[PDB]
Amino acid sequence: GVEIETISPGDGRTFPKKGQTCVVHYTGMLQNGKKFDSSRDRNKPFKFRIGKQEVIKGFEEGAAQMSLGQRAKLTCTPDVAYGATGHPGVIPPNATLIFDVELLNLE
Amino acid sequence: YGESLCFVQHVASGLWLTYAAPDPKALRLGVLKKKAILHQEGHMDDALFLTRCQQEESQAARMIHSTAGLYNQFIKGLDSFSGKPRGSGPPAGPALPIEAVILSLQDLIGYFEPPSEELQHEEKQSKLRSLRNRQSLFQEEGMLSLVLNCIDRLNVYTTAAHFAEYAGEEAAESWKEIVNLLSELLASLIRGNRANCALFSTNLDWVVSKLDRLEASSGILEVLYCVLIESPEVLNIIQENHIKSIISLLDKHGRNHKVLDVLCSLCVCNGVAVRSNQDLITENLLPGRE
Amino acid sequence: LVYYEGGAVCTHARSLWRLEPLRISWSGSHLRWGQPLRIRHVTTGRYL
Amino acid sequence: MDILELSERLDLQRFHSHTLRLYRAVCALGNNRVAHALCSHVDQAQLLHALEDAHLPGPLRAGYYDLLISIHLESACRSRRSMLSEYIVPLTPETRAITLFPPGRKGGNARRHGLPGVGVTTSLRPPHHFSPPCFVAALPAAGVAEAPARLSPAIPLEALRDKALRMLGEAVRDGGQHARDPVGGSVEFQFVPVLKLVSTLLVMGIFGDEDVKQILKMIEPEVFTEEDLEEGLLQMKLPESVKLQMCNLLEYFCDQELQHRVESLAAFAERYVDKLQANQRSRYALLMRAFTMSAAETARRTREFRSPPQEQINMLLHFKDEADEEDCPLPEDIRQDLQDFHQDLLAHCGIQLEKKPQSLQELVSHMVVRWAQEDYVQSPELVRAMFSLLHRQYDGLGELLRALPRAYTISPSSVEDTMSLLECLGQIRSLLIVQMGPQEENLMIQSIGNIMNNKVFYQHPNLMRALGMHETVMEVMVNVLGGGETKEIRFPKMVTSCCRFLCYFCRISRQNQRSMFDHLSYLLENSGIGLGMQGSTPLDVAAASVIDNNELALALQEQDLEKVVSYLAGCGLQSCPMLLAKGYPDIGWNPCGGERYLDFLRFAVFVNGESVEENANVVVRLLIRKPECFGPALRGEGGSGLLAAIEEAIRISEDPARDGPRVHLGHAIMSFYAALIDLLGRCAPEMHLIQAGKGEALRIRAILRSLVPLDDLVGIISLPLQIPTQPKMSASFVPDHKASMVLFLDRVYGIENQDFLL
Amino acid sequence: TPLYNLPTHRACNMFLESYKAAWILTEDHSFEDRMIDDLSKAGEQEEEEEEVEEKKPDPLHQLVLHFSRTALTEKSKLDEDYLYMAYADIMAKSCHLEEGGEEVEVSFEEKEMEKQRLLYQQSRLHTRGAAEMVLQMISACKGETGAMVSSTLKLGISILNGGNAEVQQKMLDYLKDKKEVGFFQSIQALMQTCSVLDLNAFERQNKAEGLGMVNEDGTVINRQNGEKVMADDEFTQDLFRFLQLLCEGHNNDFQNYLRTQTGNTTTINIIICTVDYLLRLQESISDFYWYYSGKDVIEEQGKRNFSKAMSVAKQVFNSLTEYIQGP
Repeated sequence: GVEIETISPGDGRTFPKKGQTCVVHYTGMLQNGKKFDSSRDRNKPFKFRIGKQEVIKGFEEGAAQMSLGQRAKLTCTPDVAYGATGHPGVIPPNATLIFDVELLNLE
Repeated sequence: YGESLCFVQHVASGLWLTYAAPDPKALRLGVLKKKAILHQEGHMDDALFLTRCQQEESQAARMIHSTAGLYNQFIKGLDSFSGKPRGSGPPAGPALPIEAVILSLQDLIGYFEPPSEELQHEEKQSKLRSLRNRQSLFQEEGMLSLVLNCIDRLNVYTTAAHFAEYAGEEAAESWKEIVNLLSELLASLIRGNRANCALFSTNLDWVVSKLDRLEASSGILEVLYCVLIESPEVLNIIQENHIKSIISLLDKHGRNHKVLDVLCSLCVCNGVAVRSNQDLITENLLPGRE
Repeated sequence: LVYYEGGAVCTHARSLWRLEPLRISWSGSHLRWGQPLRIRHVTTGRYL
Repeated sequence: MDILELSERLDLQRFHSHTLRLYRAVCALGNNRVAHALCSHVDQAQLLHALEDAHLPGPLRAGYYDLLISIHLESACRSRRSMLSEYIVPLTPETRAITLFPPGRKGGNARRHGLPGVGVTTSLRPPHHFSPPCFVAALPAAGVAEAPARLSPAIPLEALRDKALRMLGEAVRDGGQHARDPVGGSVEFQFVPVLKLVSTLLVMGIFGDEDVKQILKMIEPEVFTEEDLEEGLLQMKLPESVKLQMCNLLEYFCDQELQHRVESLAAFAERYVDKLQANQRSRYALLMRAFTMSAAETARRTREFRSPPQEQINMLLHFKDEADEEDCPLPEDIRQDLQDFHQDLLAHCGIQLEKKPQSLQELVSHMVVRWAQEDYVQSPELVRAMFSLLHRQYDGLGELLRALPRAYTISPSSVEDTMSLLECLGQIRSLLIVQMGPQEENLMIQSIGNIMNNKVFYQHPNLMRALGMHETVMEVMVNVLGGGETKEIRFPKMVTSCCRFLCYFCRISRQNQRSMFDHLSYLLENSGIGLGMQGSTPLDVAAASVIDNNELALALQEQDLEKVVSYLAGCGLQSCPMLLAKGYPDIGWNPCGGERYLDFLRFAVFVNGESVEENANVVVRLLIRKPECFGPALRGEGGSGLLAAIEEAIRISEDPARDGPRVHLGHAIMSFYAALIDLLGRCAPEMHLIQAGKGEALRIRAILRSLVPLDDLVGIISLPLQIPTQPKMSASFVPDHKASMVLFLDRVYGIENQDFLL
Repeated sequence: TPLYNLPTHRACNMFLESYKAAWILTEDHSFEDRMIDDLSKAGEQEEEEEEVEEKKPDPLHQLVLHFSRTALTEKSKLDEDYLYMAYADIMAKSCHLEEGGEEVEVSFEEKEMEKQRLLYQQSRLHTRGAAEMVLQMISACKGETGAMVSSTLKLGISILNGGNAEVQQKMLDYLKDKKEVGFFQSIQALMQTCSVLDLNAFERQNKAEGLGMVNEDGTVINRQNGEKVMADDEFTQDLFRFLQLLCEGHNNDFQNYLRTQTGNTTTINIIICTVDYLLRLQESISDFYWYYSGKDVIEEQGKRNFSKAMSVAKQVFNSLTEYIQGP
């Protein structure tokens, strides 16, 4: 489903818990493609609460498998991601998505 | 002129020509055509008077007659050897009038050339009105059907050098010039006038299908550009496959700003948006990114 | 065929006729009543 | 490759700038879904760095600035500009504080007028409600459900405000140095798009009071508070394209001056009418204490009360404005204050009663004249904009007088509901421009539903007559109705919703029907419809306009009446093909289509329980000819009378085999003839006024009695009807439609002795 | 119903209406002359000068040429153009100032001086630049009775007043040069739609006036009785006034052209059409006499209506005279 490749520095113990906000600094990247979305250039943390089921399954799954401070290289499959028809006008059909996240989230 | 109230008959019989209106209900409720079959004594209201025509229309009518005769001879020639394999030799007796047709196409595109924008306003408007009138006079009697038939007959071949055999080896070089000049001549007709493109909007499928060959060069492309500029009512008819054909043209013939202007004109109607073609072109073009 | 059509065709190039008198010499003279002549549809090249 | 190689970029930048044309095109008027998609290809940081840079080729600089406008700022600017031509003023203490007097200097009417736009507006207008962009949110699993898709992509506006103030000053200062390498390769490329941005942000109205004061600074140091040196932008020589944008900026300032003027007028109005009404209370009370009854005192006391508020306010103010022939019922004290206010208003305008105007009004007049001296122009748009600006200044009374009809004040309490009304109206106006489709249909009904059932639409019909909302609803209706072909009925639900709203709008007040009467010729032209769809129709609203007026009925032209009966002629011939597709086999007539037209013809005549002679006369002359159809039964060529046709209809009613498998042909024929005699009986000549002597009544009554002679009504009314306790539907036979026959007998024939006995 | 104890917000809406009708709509403009003077006086700045005899248009000339360029565009129906109403009225009132702005018998010197300061005002306005501007848009207005024709005609009356032989030369030479057939067709279409004495509409309106019932204190919103019966007094008078002032001076060249165009394909012969309008008016007014013949005393409203019709009849008679005054 999700196969992260984490990076060492950070706490590495405080996992996310259900029904709480999760700050991120995600920067999208298409598989053998280009950047399409990012928040570092936009300068906004993009707060979101886990449990309400509003973000994509792969992103929350990758966030579940990590903890505070640690960077990671998230990977997502087309079925988990948009890849049945695709997000219209930006992502093509049958996509495979990549993300990498840093955070200073509260819990 | 103006006040004659004259009558006309044969020199031999002296039998006056007049309408009679013998028609049934069907023509009576429909068109007001009155077949002026002649009979004894005519009718009391057979008086006629004369109105002279200006210089331009008579000249234009004569050019129409000459071009129609030449292009009909051309069509007859092309149809003569269309369905006929032929070996090493001449195709038939009457060869085509290649040089005359080329000079005709050059002079006709020169004739319909628009006026210089640098010229003063009033005379420019007058020349514009004259050009619009001349386009209407040409299009009413025809000359889009002849040009369409000619280019369709020519485009059965694809090589432009080899497979165009039945015309003759002498016509190997002339084919590219003929098709390019014919496309430019069609562009010269369709420019400006609303009525011409309004009539020509039916052939959207024909023109967009024709955009699949180097001989079908950018002349027809800018014809489509003019059609979309001048006849916005056709914009609703457009479907997804036409957009795919246009994008295929952009990929196949390299980068070109003219196609970009074509798509931009295609996007928005006369002061009105169109969400359908907007979403279609946005889906097809952008997210691939290649 | 020939028909007495309405005013829509008045501006068009369909109703054009050429008055060709018989003899070549001085064809463009002042026409008179009862003069023999010929009618020529210039657009089609035909004769009534 | 950087956005920079100008030798190599000569071919490439042509293509790239034209691709930006495509980007702005697909971000068309009133689209946001595509705009959110385009934010990926061009993000915020790329855009902002394009704003700051000053090494671009120049066409790209214009393109990138314009792309910023196209994505984010287009939607809000268009909507707010549409609502900018309204001047609703809520009543508040903050409203009352506003005045023409400048704040911090006595006698400021002699001095300058303050500054334009610095003052608080407190005008009723809605917010924008942007939404931020993202591409990591789950799509809506359910259907569209007429959702808004997106509001618009968001940007931090404070950054843009502080930025846009900056390089304008830098560009003006660099121009003051008078260099020879303008940004983008030309001066006009430098100054056009930056001024385009700041011009749009003025329409946003998101500039501080100090910010607009600052922006007023570098135009020229002339419009300056009392409290190289960055010489004025206007003083510089600069080309025509930039001059057009300067006209746009000055037009915004003139609109702000006008809005401040009318706002202060409303502020004066509240205090003045309050003290005036208190004086009216005290004067009536003084009469009550010491009335001392006499004929003259009764004349004055009666004229105070019996006259309506219209003539009371009109007379009260008419007496005030006079050349000493006042005859004022009120004292001189209030009149002095009103004359001072009027003189202050006229002093604010150009009417006063070296080359240092020290005011906007004189400044721009000298400026446009100075532009007209040198550089004989060639842009037509610049000419129209310039002279439009010039005439507006000196005819301030004309501008004011043109603006006041659409001005309208309201309470403090009802401001919240007006947000629902105005934002729904903005949705309607925004959706007007787009070509029609299924999604916006469902969305459009939501706006119509909320505004129709708001609450505030019930009240204040003068405000509803303002804003052109009835014209707007008509404008959307004509588009779907337009096309000309019979198959131009695509999306046949907006017609029902529009007609329902218009029907309810006519009933609110009489003057609304007067406003709607002007389109009445057009509505009946399209009255030919399917004739049987549920809900309202164009013909129904056309009848609803003139239902209870008693003057609009007189105003009907003969051309209107002949059209509907010309349609009625075809009803007898045609067989109603919609019901042929339904399943009903074949009938020569069209009773269903005829009944609706006859209903509208009914509403012409019985206005307030009377019968207007003129319309009735034209109707009876026309009714002889075109209702010669409906077979030979009533034509007289046959002989099957009304009793014969009704008995035949009853035979079909009990026998469903003859008719096809809501609508029943027998009940339809019953209803059609009952409605027809309802019209014919109703349009008798008066009751007894003109019948006792005038000849027109006798002629009309004689022809009326001939067509439907006596000894046929008595048979039809005497016929039985199935009377169950088992029950039968009313959609087979009706007793009220039996009573429709009685209305003919009461007005036309009368009864002497024996008809009563029978 | 008492004015007091009303809503406080309602009285503001009442107050602005009465104040709009009380102080506003008062003749305090006093700026019509200043526009034409200011625009035309500054032909060039004191420092500004080409110094090669290449004179360029003035501000006013540019303003006129913009409208003339707009009129020449190919179109079916002309736009509303609310801007044009302003400058049309502003231009027309300038020459109106001499004749209208200014018992005792005036001196010969004062009267001749009053004839002067009008040809100069007319020459400031339209002898150069706007002679054919007015004539063009009449041809553009093919058959509409809208405000285009009204405002344009009012300017046309203002410039031609006194006879203005220069202006007649300019107008006639332009119209003869272009062969612009259609202008006289536009005049014919305008003339056919003129109002006459309709007795049926008058009787219906008399019943409406008799129905004096109030409606929310709004009885007089459409109880005018003048806008219903004629509706065209100003426009009809101005139209025939323009035809009078074209040939006020005994030209016998413009009159012949008006009778019958030579170079144009079709001739309208407006002088006969005026007789047709007069004949229609004769039948209408004659029928009105029969309606009031049995009645002894005439109503006040009836005499007022009949006086309005009589004034229009007078203007057509004078305009008819000027076609034949001078042999």
